[PDB]
Amino acid sequence: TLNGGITDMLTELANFEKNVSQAIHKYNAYRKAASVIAKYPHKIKSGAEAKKLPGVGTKIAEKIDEFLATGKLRKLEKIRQDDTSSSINFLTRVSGIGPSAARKFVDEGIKTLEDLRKNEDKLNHHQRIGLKYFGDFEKRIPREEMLQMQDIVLNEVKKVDSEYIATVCGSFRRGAESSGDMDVLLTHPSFTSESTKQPKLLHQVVEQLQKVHFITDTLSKGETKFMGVCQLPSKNDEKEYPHRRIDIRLIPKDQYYCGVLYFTGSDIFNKNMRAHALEKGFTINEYTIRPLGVTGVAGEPLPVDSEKDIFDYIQWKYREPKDRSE
DNA sequence: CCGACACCGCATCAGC
DNA sequence: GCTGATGCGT
DNA sequence: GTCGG
Ligand SMILES: O=c1ccn([C@H]2C[C@H](O)[C@@H](COP(=O)(O)NP(=O)(O)OP(=O)(O)O)O2)c(=O)[nH]1
Ligand SMILES: [Cl-]
Ligand SMILES: [Cl-]
Ligand SMILES: [Cl-]
Ligand SMILES: [Cl-]
Ligand SMILES: [Cl-]
Ligand SMILES: [Mg+2]
Ligand SMILES: [Mg+2]
Ligand code: NA
Ligand code: NA
Repeated sequence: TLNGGITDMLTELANFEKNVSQAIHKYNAYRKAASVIAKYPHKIKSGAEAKKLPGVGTKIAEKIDEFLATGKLRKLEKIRQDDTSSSINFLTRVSGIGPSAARKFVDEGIKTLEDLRKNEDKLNHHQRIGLKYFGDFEKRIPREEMLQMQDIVLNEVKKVDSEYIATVCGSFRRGAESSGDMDVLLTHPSFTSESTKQPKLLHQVVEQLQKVHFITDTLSKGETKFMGVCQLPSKNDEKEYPHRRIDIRLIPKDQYYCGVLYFTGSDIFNKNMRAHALEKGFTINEYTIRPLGVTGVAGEPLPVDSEKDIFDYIQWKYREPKDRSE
């Protein structure tokens, strides 16, 4: 965090472009800049210096000079004042409420936590759960707590079918000391890119987890992706643990390595990796790595038996999960 | 310039 | 109902 | 907002 101040500014700017300006690309642009600067091993002294890095152009260089001289950014000063912007930015913090709905709600006079609570009838299922755990969801998960959660999940999944394989990915697999949520990659020999010899594969596990009261709510649920809420149990007289977001993803067992690579992240790392893949003539998703034909159409999935094989194809030296935190 | 920017599952909608 | 666009978080 | 051709 040598440049904590700058990356914060950039991040704040990215949020404004996404939530207020609904400018997907300016948002991603700022995120890339905050990222590349976060890994820069020197306390940046000027915009010039920063512009040397990819993703940091002329505009951001100007802003960094302003930030270093004054210790702040006028553009953000104003944005903070603007009520509409402050409102939209706040509402988007509720899971399920994105830039559009945020702007719409403000248009209705619904712009505070108070306003949302007395207007639940105006929220879809996801938004209502997001408002319900507004506090909890903004809290971080200590890794120790992640270890307890991992234990419960792997053991409850084992009890359903000894052939299930559950791996905790995301920041946890990257070794983070705290996580925003718990992500679980699941596989069962019955479900492959070839056939789904068994139904309810994900259901059964969600069910078992709800039975032991681990999972408490469901934001969304399909045959392969489950987005929900969970909570570790507490001891006698002990205050209850905060509710945590949980994501489970069922992937074909034969496509495990593309899945684990994807679910391990980070998001920006995957973005930079999928970009390089494209510049190399390939395309990568959570299922496979395919080559790209002249026309641009993806071809047949190339053989993969390790995460490293994927890195090889794109001519990238292997990077351990801990080193993919961009 | 200026086109491209990673990729996709589930919820919800309009239009038929 | 089916299908495709769009929101949202992934 | 930034980049490569
Ligand atoms: O835009 C996205 C979001 C997530 N992902 C992948 C990578 C990420 O590590 C993984 C898990 O998603 P989370 O949103 O849980 N991210 P992560 O676990 O890295 O961070 P956090 O600790 O905030 O949950 O999904 C993407 O590829 N693109
Ligand atoms: Cl944009
Ligand atoms: Cl500022
Ligand atoms: Cl694979
Ligand atoms: Cl695929
Ligand atoms: Cl996902
Ligand atoms: Mg996560
Ligand atoms: Mg997650
Ligand atoms: Na640059
Ligand atoms: Na939100």
